[PDB]
Amino acid sequence: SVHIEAKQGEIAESILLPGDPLRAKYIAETFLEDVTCYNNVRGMLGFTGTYKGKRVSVQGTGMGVPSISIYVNELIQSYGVKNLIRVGTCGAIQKDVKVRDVIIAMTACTDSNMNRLTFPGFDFAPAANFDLLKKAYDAGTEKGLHVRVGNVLTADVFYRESMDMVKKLGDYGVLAVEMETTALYTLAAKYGVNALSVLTVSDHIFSEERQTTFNEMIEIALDAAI
Amino acid sequence: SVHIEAKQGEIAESILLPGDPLRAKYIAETFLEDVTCYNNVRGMLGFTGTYKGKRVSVQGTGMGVPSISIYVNELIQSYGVKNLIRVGTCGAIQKDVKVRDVIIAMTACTDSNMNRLTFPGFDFAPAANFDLLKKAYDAGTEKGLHVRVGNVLTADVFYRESMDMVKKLGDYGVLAVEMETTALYTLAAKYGVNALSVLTVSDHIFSEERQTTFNEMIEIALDAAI
Amino acid sequence: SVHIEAKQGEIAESILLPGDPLRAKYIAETFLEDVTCYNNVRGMLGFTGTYKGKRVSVQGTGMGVPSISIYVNELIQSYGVKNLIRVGTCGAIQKDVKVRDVIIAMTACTDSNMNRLTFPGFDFAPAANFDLLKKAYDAGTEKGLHVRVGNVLTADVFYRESMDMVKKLGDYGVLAVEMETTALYTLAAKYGVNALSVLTVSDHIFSEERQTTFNEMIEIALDAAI
Amino acid sequence: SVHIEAKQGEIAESILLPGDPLRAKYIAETFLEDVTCYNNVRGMLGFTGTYKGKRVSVQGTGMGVPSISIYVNELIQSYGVKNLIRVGTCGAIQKDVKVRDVIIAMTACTDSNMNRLTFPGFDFAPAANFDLLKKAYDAGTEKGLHVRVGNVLTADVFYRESMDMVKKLGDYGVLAVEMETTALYTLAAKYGVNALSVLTVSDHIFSEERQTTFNEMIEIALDAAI
Amino acid sequence: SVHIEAKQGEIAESILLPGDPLRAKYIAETFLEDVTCYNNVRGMLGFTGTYKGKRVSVQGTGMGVPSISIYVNELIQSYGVKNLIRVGTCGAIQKDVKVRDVIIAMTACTDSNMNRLTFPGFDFAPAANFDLLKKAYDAGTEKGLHVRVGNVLTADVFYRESMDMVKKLGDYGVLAVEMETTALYTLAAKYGVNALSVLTVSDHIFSEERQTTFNEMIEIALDAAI
Amino acid sequence: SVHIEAKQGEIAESILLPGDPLRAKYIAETFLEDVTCYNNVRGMLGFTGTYKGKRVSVQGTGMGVPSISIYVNELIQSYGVKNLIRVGTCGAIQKDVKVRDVIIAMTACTDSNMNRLTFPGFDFAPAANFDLLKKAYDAGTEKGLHVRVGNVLTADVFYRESMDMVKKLGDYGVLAVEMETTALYTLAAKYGVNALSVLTVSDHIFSEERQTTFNEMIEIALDAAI
Ligand SMILES: O=c1[nH]cnc2c1ncn2[C@@H]1O[C@H](CO)[C@@H](O)[C@H]1O
Ligand SMILES: O=c1[nH]cnc2c1ncn2[C@@H]1O[C@H](CO)[C@@H](O)[C@H]1O
Ligand SMILES: O=c1[nH]cnc2c1ncn2[C@@H]1O[C@H](CO)[C@@H](O)[C@H]1O
Ligand SMILES: O=c1[nH]cnc2c1ncn2[C@@H]1O[C@H](CO)[C@@H](O)[C@H]1O
Ligand SMILES: O=c1[nH]cnc2c1ncn2[C@@H]1O[C@H](CO)[C@@H](O)[C@H]1O
Ligand SMILES: O=c1[nH]cnc2c1ncn2[C@@H]1O[C@H](CO)[C@@H](O)[C@H]1O
Repeated sequence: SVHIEAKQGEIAESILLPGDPLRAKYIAETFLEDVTCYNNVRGMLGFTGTYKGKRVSVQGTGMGVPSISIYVNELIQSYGVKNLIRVGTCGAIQKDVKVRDVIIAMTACTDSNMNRLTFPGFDFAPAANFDLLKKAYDAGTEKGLHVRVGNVLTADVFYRESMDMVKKLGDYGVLAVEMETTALYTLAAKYGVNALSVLTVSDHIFSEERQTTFNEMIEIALDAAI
Repeated sequence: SVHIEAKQGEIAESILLPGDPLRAKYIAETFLEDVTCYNNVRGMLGFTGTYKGKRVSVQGTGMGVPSISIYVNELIQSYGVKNLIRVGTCGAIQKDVKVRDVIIAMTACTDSNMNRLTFPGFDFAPAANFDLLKKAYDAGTEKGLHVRVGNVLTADVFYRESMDMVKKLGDYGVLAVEMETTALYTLAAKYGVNALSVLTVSDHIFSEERQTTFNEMIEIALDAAI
Repeated sequence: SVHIEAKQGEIAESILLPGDPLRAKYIAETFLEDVTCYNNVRGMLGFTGTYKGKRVSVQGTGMGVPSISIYVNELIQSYGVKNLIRVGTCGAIQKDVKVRDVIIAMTACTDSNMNRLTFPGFDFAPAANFDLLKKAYDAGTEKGLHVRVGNVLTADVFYRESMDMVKKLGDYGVLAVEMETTALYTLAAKYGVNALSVLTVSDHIFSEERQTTFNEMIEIALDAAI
Repeated sequence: SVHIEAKQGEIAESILLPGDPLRAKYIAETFLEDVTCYNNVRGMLGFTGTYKGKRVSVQGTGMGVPSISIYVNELIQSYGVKNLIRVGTCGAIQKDVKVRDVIIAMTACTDSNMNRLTFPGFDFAPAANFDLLKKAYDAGTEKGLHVRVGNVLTADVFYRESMDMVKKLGDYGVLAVEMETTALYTLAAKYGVNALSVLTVSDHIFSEERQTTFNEMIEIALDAAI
Repeated sequence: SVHIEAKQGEIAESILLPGDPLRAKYIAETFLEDVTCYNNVRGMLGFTGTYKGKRVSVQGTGMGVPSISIYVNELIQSYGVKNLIRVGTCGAIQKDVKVRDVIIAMTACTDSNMNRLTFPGFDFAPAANFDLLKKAYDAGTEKGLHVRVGNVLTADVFYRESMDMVKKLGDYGVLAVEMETTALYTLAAKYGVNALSVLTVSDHIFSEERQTTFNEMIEIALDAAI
Repeated sequence: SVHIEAKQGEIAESILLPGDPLRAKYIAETFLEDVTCYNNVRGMLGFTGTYKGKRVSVQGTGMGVPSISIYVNELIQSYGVKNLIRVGTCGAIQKDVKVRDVIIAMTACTDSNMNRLTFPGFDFAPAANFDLLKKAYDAGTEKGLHVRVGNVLTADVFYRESMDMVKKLGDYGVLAVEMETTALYTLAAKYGVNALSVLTVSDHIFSEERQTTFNEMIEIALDAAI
């Protein structure tokens, strides 16, 4: 495809989607066997390997709705991918959420215009695939993680001049801020495929230090995949 | 409160919220013991009774975001209600969804302006309480119902001149159209209380005949309450 | 129709539209002869009777744009109604307006999205039928009422977190807040029929105690109907 | 003021507001006695004279919301004007409205952003002063004119690439298109003064030849002023 | 055309566009030879004459996007004009910009809705013709003027209740406020013709006294025309 | 900073900003001497070296407004960068623009919400620094390139379901589509620093094969930097 140099069939139907391509490399090296790297266009590493008998891929997305939308469109429409799990980080926007918690996004709020342009006059609420969500939740629960299922903010701006609206969203239960989920969930819905975002809380708004938790999370994402 | 003539303490902390006050009456008479009617202002019947040892209320909301918002604000802020489950009907906007299916709303899209006014520039995705959602899902699964967990449209207009956008939402996985969930979920989040919407599919967009299914659904809503 | 169980011909061409179905009952019992109740679906009472030799109906609408829009669409499109007068209450948003004043709405402002969706990019100003407005104004003047003709706010939210914009609207002459007029006026215009809203001021923003005034108002609404 | 070179006291409290400054000149010469020209800044002629014993002014506004807003702000805030009647032309957007009809605007729709910026999230419906409206209506009725009271469109664009929305507005009863009323009515309301627009229909969307009608209209505007 | 009474061929292909028709008269009398006045409709003077061997016109536009849009549409579509240079005034919204500076607008911000209606969901940035811009810049530089090339605000409201957003725009480098450029640049782009705005700073937001500078500016606009 | 691991002082005040970090590597290796790599966080390579006696940096930005906004905020606010030139690719949206043309963006249109959130109610037109623009234009002209100065679209979506609005923008002179310029220009303006985007046309909407042109373009960007 335009941004992925893989041959047809090289990408598995189940794929993990970290924002950082170096985390894709880490995931492939740490968890997968029989690995090949199918993409290095723009340095946006993608790999396919085997986890517990199943082929599974891992593809960096870059940061932000526009970047992830490119990769997700291509994965679905050019490579036939069916199950897409973002494995990311996020910033807590409530005191109740703690660093190293795992958040599974039911849905996402956004300051992006992407859905307003598609559905003029409407507020589109991008939703997770419930079956994947339940699998990941059950796996995280059995792994002994602190798992929170709820709402997140998909932000276009990392550096915002006023945080008043982010604080207000936190007062309405929005758990954390990240930069991809709206796009993943919307595009998966458009194409009738299955998506989920599983996030580790890295700080509060108001790698090695989270690597054990981060691995445990990758494990539940892989499981909800296989 | 302005629209509810109940004395303090007369409304239970767990409440079912049908749109039709005559369905509130039906639910109270059919399922509850030790019943009293605490409201008849505007004919918007509300009752409190006992179900399997637990006090539980049932309150008509009327139709539309503005109507349900009045009752939900008053229930939460004047009567201390903590768990609110809408028990409603909806119109399917996909062929895969069938009449008499039970839909549990994860989230809701809307053509209402209510959240745009609260969060200028943002798309707020109103989300269910996951713990209530899981309880209801598990109860419906064990009851042997066809339960679908997903996205719905909360519409301000029942009679729309063009259905193009409703069809488009259906193409993005939105299951059905109804007229309350955005408001319930948003206000419950605002006030830190727990909400869910459990809906029976009554037709396709494109009482007695659903009374057995409707009862089974009330049963799972009551259970997810007690 | 979907929400009205009347047979064809049972609803008169002129109809009064209180928000409260119990007020429809009061109006029918107090003012009309040869009365029959043609609807009890959702408890949303509707009656037809005779006032000074003319058949006239009275139909509760419920609260909010979405609720009244359902009934008004059905009345116009399924029952051939031609003259629709809302008889309601409102909350004053200026000191000059006094409790028990009668307001006849020329037009209405709104925080609803209903017209933005119909007329993207435009501000639609929903207007009263002038002939009905003049009749009601003249009747109220001759009855010796305090009648104010002007602008109102049709609100989706009764409970607003900030009243800054409501106060600002009051500074621009908007008289009172209510929850139906935009929809009535817009739909009547769409279908080429005649609408008016006549409101009693029940309080300030910043039944029996208004029953004499309320009756006098019903009287002018009936007159502007016959 | 910035755009009007009049001394304090030179402008009467009642003023007619044609869009064309040459029509201001015509009105002054044709109807007024004891006339002086108080402004020629930007050629935007303004005059004060006497009509039936009363001082009255007439001021060109130019075309469009931004132009009239300049003059109306200055007239109200710098010159203490209290009654402002636009006397203009318009283009019919319905077959029922005929050339040479006089339209008295109750309210106005718009494609301008001026009110969206003032009242974010709301649709502001700019309304006529009812007392002036009634006076003008009664005067036109007694003069034997075809007078229509209703809704108009205040357009920012005279030349629109698609007329679909203008046609749709006509289907919702909007009578004609012009380019000033929203601003006049909104600013008069802001400042607690009295405004009206009285328009002659000059063509259909889909001077001498209207001069008799145009005079008769000026006459009713002057009367509703004195 | 509707607002210009010129015969075909009477308007030159290059035209200067002051907002004030009396400035059009001044420009024609001061700079042009062999002059004729081709328009006095609505007092909106237009002239054609000869400058250094070339026919060139000058046409008042009035104030605001709607007014200039009328004239520019007619000039382009009815009279075949190809090069349009607004010669105007503006109010500085930064301390760095000084009275009597000449601003050449690269682009313009706006509070008008005109482009939102044309391009729903998008922010259209109206741009100058670079070739005209460079010519004018080089001419102003050689004339020894203080020339600033940058961004301006095209405002619908001259009198704004809060200046917070205007100040904020100044903090983002917007140089000055005026009332026409968005429309000129957008319409010229629509029709594939060449536009520029050249403005003299007349004051700060927070004729004779600028007549020497104003002439020098007209001179560079004429030059960028011939 | 959060996304750049450079020490203070390691990044030069003038910086080139390709979207592709592998192009940053190419630029550093091909054009610069005394090179060091100061960043590999997220694989988003950044280098500093020397070009014709001047220190200059080159930093990948990733794709889309949100990604470039992160890097540009950090470069300006944490590293004191003063001159920022994006060196990118774009897709032509007019037949007149040809593959391998160099476009220098005066301004940018967008479907992003980033500026609507910052300037509610306004259309912000993000503008290039004119001095940098002129330098680059003059350098490209002297190099013998086909240089076009004009408007571009900064898109959030690479894959759009309908191209109607993109085609319409092309009809209004917008030259090409890319995914960063609005953010670069807006943030540079916010912070009072100097930005430009210089783009090679890589295809039409409706590496080695452009490497000679691409180098020549890098050369003019470097020059407009030194
Ligand atoms: O506090 C945060 N705000 C925004 N995005 C965050 C935050 N924490 C983690 N991410 C995630 O990391 C990248 C940005 O650094 C984005 O991919 C975003 O999803
Ligand atoms: O097809 C439908 N469209 C809209 N609302 C519906 C539909 N089916 C059921 N409801 C529900 O019933 C009431 C309206 O009749 C509303 O309360 C809505 O939630
Ligand atoms: O102060 C008020 N705010 C909003 N609606 C009001 C107010 N006063 C009367 N109504 C009217 O009564 C119902 C809501 O209680 C709505 O039908 C509304 O039109
Ligand atoms: O058909 C029309 N469209 C728009 N404005 C009109 C029309 N007819 C009359 N006017 C009025 O005349 C000026 C514009 O020529 C404007 O002042 C407008 O109010
Ligand atoms: O400070 C200003 N604000 C708005 N417009 C201005 C300013 N200074 C000059 N103009 C220009 O003069 C007319 C309005 O008086 C408008 O044509 C506008 O472009
Ligand atoms: O046709 C195009 N559409 C959108 N972006 C493009 C196009 N051509 C080049 N780019 C540029 O390359 C990346 C996306 O592939 C983005 O950085 C964008 O600026």
